[PDB]
Amino acid sequence: LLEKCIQSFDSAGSDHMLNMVLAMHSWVLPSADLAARLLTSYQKDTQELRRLQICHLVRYWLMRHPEVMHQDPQLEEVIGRFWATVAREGNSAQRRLGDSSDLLFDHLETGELAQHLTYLEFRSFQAITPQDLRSYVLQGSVRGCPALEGSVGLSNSVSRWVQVMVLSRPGPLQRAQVLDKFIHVAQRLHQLQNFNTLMAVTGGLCHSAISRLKDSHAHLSPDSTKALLELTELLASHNNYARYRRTWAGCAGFRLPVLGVHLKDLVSLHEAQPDRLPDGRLHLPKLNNLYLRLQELVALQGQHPPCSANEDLLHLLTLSLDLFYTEDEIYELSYARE
Amino acid sequence: MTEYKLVVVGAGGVGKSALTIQLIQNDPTIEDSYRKQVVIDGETCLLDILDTAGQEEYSAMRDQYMRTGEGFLCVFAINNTKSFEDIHQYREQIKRVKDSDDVPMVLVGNKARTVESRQAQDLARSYGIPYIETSAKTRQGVEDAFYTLVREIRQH
Repeated sequence: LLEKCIQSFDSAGSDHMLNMVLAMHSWVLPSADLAARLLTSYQKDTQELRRLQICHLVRYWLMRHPEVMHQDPQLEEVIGRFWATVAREGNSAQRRLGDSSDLLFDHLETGELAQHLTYLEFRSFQAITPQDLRSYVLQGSVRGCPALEGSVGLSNSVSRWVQVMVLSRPGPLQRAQVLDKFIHVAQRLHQLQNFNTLMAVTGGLCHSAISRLKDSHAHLSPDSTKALLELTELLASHNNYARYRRTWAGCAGFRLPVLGVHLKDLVSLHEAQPDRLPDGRLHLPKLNNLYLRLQELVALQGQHPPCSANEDLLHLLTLSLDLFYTEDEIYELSYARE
Repeated sequence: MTEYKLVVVGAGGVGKSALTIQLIQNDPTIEDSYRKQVVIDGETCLLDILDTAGQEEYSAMRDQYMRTGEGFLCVFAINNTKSFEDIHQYREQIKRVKDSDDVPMVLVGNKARTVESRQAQDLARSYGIPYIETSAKTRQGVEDAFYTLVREIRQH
């Protein structure tokens, strides 16, 4: 099927399959072997035409995924041999070679905090590379892939900041006021359809070190408690987040900070169906589902936020998030307050 | 009937998603695919299983599935010593979120090998929880593990 799948055509410049193969082949079949397949299939009745088609495919796929050569000396070697071979023929007038080898902290308000947090979350999210997702699915750990590491650390720092911001207040009433404010922030994040930061803030509210403060939830407004319950119901684990998914489907326009559950889904689709069939050929529908699920995320990386923000104020908030507290000190403080 | 909330905890790359899938089907996006209606010890029951593939990194989601979760599969791979070393902090975090020394869970080895079953059983006995080993690919000693956790919940 390898020779059967590579047969994607370009009429001197012209598909969906082609895009899928070039983006998703690295999941199953290593790319160096694919490049060797192209070089070997190069040498073949009046078919300098298809040799040009091959050169155009190489140029296309190297230009679309320019990252296929940072971590892969083997692919670099084989494509260098490929361009040297075409340059060493001399025919076909392929200039593809010469064109190829070249103290108070938050005086803000609810909506403004939500919008600045959303702007940070979107800027850190937008830096995530699909090959980072590949490395997450295969390797099993984000590690060695900085963009999503920064995204997950962003969410963790948001939750930590929420917890320590609630616990930094003496008395259950002061903490309850902080809880009202964060519930309103979560409401505005739901209105803005930023569900990732919504998860971070809600879990900071629903964290065990915070949920145990009964006096504070006693002073918490009944409407606030109702909203918090509805939000926890929204981000709950039941039925692989079916409520979250119903909303996510029912959202539109700029709904698109997403949750790491997509990561989950990817991993699921990776192990549900096999990479390769026992025939020796690999079955594409798995890679098609994966490819469209990733292109969804890329398309989300494309759009623009509706709200704007102050870059320096973003810097101040980012500096507010980078504290150094562990679950140990957080629990020690929550215990010290009840 | 009775509904049991199961959570599959462990490091990535051990196959916990592959095992969880091998339990149910023979499309995870929908809510159906992580729910299995099966009959245990005479009576029917509903297994609401939750894999923790991408959710480990987020502390908030970690606490949500630990607070909602009723039973836990602390999974590791027999060919990875570090995967076996992480189970300790898994158990300690679960203890802090549940505030109890008697938490329903079951230790599972999965997939030569660098962990010997004697070590894992010594740890499982060290904190009074059953221990089973599986092969997600062929033998699928899976129903025994999940149903062991179900019985651990029922007998809490």
